[PDB]
Amino acid sequence: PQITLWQRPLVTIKIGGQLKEALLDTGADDTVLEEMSLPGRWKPKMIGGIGGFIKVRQYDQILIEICGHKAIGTVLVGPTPVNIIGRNLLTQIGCTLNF
Amino acid sequence: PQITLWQRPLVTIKIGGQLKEALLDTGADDTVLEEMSLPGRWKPKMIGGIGGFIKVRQYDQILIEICGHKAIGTVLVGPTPVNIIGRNLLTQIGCTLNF
Ligand SMILES: Nc1ccc(S(=O)(=O)N(Cc2ccccc2)[C@H]2CNC[C@@H]2N(Cc2ccccc2)S(=O)(=O)c2ccc(N)cc2)cc1
Ligand SMILES: [Cl-]
Ligand SMILES: [Cl-]
Ligand SMILES: [Cl-]
Repeated sequence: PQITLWQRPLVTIKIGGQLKEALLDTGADDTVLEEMSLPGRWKPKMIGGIGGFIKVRQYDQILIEICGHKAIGTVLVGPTPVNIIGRNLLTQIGCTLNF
Repeated sequence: PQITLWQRPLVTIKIGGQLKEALLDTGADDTVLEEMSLPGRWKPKMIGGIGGFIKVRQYDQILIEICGHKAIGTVLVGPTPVNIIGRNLLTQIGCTLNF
């Protein structure tokens, strides 16, 4: 698709068999989802937002579909304001900025 | 331009006679820059994300140049750890997400 930015670029994702809404965020280096259950072991990770750094859970090599496009990569889980697809998976689906 | 997301989409902007580096951020509703002076009236606002919220000053109808493209819009100024170009200005330069 070509997605304009007059509104938030919210899209449907699928992870763990579940559909969710997430924001395509080119400012986010890393994908971060709201609290949920994922398989395997996790590792600690700090991410920095506008108000400082917080600790989230890092799960690697997670299958996730984004607007119908398949990805497998790192998914962080924590108290994000909204589900966010960050540059690590936007690159995988071949997303670019254009003007 | 077509901008890759392998790295942070950092561009040069010109605002208030100043050259600055800023992130093209599709997750940001608003443009938010580190502390600087801008002309005209302003009013306070709070913006937030992971880490919490910060207080900023809101200036309207500010002229900014982004990668050579001129635009007009609201700029927020405050203690952000990164200069952010948000959707309110990305729309004006014709910026889209594409995959
Ligand atoms: N990996 C990663 C890093 C940071 C974050 S975040 O700070 O939560 N976050 C997501 C978000 C917050 C609020 C609403 C919608 C999206 C950031 C990332 N893009 C937009 C948002 N921001 C830009 C940013 C902040 C820190 C580092 C790099 C960029 S922001 O400053 O919080 C912001 C929030 C609200 C408005 N109006 C304008 C700007 C999330 C994941
Ligand atoms: Cl990854
Ligand atoms: Cl505006
Ligand atoms: Cl348009």
